[PDB]
Amino acid sequence: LISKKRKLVADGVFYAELNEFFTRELAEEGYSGVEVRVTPTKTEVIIRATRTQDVLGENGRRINELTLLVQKRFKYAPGTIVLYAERVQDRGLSAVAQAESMKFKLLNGLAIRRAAYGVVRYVMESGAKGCEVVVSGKLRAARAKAMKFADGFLIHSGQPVNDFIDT
Amino acid sequence: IKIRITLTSTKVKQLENVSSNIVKNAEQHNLVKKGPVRLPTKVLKISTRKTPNGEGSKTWETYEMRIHKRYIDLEAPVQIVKRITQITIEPGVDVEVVVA
Amino acid sequence: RKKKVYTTPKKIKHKHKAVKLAVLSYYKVDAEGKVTKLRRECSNPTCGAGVFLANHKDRLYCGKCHSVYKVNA
Amino acid sequence: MLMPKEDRNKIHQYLFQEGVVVAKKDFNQAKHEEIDTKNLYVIKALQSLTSKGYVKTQFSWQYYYYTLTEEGVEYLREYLNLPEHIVPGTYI
Amino acid sequence: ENVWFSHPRRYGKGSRQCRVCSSHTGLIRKYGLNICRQCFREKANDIGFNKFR
RNA sequence: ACGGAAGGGCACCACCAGGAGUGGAGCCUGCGGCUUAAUUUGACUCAACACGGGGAAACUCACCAGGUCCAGACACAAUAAGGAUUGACAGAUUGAGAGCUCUUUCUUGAUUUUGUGGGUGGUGGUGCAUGGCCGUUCUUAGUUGGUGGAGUGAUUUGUCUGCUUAAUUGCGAUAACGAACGAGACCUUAACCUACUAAAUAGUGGUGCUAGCAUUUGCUGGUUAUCCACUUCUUAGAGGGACUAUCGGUUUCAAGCCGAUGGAAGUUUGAGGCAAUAACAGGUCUGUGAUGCCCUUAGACGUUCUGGGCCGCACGCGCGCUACACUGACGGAGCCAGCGAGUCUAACCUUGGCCGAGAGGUCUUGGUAAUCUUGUGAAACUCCGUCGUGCUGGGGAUAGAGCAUUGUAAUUAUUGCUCUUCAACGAGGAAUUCCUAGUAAGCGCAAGUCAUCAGCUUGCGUUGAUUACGUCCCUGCCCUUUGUACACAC
Ligand SMILES: [Zn+2]
Ligand SMILES: [Zn+2]
Repeated sequence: LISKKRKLVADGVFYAELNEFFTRELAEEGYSGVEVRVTPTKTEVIIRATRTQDVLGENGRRINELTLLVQKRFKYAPGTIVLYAERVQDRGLSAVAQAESMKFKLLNGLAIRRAAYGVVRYVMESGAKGCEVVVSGKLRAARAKAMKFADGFLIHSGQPVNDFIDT
Repeated sequence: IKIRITLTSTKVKQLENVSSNIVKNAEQHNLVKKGPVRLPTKVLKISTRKTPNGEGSKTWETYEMRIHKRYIDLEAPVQIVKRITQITIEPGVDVEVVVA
Repeated sequence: RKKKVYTTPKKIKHKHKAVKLAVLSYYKVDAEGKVTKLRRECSNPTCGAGVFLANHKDRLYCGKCHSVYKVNA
Repeated sequence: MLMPKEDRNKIHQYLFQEGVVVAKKDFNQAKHEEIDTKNLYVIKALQSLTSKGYVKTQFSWQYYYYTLTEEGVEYLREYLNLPEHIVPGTYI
Repeated sequence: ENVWFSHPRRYGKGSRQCRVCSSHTGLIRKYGLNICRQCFREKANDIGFNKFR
């Protein structure tokens, strides 16, 4: 009934908002990303991630209640939604996941140089072409500064960075 | 039967392999058609500032959403119709059919 | 954010809070007789034979019809 | 906070039925979807339930999402006088 | 009291607000999403809006 | 790093050359100061001042006069169903049927309330504690590692004399070798395709139906169910195409440079996007339920209600619009675009036709869109006339009266229409801005804000010039050499 313009953008913000939800709540579960596939009478949400049974819950208790929550939120009907999960291979090739793991290491209280050396070691032995991480803020100090850790070559300009790099 | 199928997407190559398997299905089942009526593409433009606050120099960014729309008018009996509908559901692309 | 004398006059006057009065529900006191009713209750069909019509001064107040039963009997 | 036990236990039976809740962060509305009680009453009941810690919570674009726990479901089970494993809102 | 929110908000900037941060300036009504330009600039590519020129 | 030191190369945020201008008048709008109850505030060279998407009636809103409400969770103890507590009509009260509060007796009854901590809220402070984002240094070409070599070492070479390039781009030269980032590459758009895919949501022609004139054959037209065919225009898709091709000079004769021909296109084809290392004690805690620390937290700096306010004017600055008239104003005619947005559980765009001078009103219609608004019949323009060089039919602030619309509310007139009043201003001073091609400039147009309000901005197209093809003289940039009592670094 509504225009396809606002249809599409509502689908876009729909994706964005549920992505915000899921990178919030499934953050400690090795989240990476999600994908609705539209269907007649149905719509489906894989979650590319690592800790699969953890996001499921017992007999999928967690995913069931998540379906109920998101459905009640978006005023969908029951049965309109199905969720799945995907133990993605090459865990190192997911900037979001590696950053989240780094975050939990930090909150645990791990040495940050140690952590970053370890993370980029893990990436480049997972078999990337170039890795990069960076910190900025208060760091064993009272004044702002940064650090950096990297190896291999990278790029900064072009459709190459629009496509190849994960950020 | 006089249906009109249409697609309203942005993912170009997705839409196009969709249209290709669509049309070859239609022609191998030997059903009448028109071609893929390719509408003019519509670019949704949003032009605003990069800067969240007010200061710094003035600098404008223009984000784009490129929309491609296609449609064909068809005739075919109900069984081939519904098989065509329940097949060729490729994700990312938006679809709808009408009749009369 | 330091200059505020509250030059308005002193008016911290939180209203009465349903003051703890004595017993209520004085239907009547009929010793050796059937206890009849005082504070003739409102004729609202909502009323369940225990809503005392207030009557402050020649004006009746229903509490079931929480502001509306005005008569002069 | 002053709320009728009517509305509080309406929310409770809603919870034990469903297993999840969502609320838009709009006071002055006083009309929760799916529950004819007040938006604010819902949200503040949930605030209390969180402060005692029988429910987990998130904002996520200002729609106040809440989800139940095991202490929560057994608490509601005995609150509403149900048997063990009566009918939680997280069935198979 | 029933006049706790007496004033009308049938139009204007008190009516509109962002769906992300409930802010009342920088709002982007175009195409009906009503987000601040800041958050929108943060969310554009994951939406699908993108830079070409 | 700096240099009123040198050498070379560079840029219209730099000059010459010129074009239009600004500063001169008026007016819109921002900053300052001043006033005031408040006239919240942030930002102050470039790199703050039509910037905060900031076109404020209310809201926003952060400010002022004031009136409320509590959303003070959780834990401890307490009050306490002989009632913890909530609410109340009518009068008084108060702008205020805010019981806000009081008179008052009623309604309700474990939800509260009381106090102790304890958490929250905060457009409250700190942007010099932060992140993130942005801007800028910096649109320029520059930045770095490994291994070797020099040096006790800071460090250096690699990263270069020279030549060339928009370019540390290349030729090459060479205690350096080999690599990476940046640039280029790449992406988008603009242009070419009578070649492929095609199509009443785009057109073309023809057929039939049909109007006029000519009638002679025809010309100009209307006709979605009259159909037939095509896709040049129209779209989009895949693709091709220019790479400096060729030619001629010039050049160690190498990179490459100039010219000419051809070519849609021969300044990296044009314009953008993307856009490195290091850095600022740049801006922003007022975009962020991101925020540390502090402050506040119930006669709250929280929230809400009313009325003002952010515009207040003795004065100074910055953006822009109007003009200073014949290359014109006015009245008639002709009168051609493109970008782009649009109603669903709402009331957007609105066509038609009726009324009204007009604004506008009216009942209808179509549209979720190449489909209808719309061929947006835009303006400028062109053709005709009125005018006459006259602070004059230039120009239209300034004011008055009336008429409609938006909105709960228009009062310091929202805005629009009509009549009347018709002031400075005769080309702008010291100074200063932008600019080399469809660019400037003129022209209007949509979108953003948005209930209504453009003199704002972002984009669109329409008409369309002169003046250079250079230099470092000013202002600054890049490399190298040199000097230095410089390092929060002239
Ligand atoms: Zn009654
Ligand atoms: Zn926002």
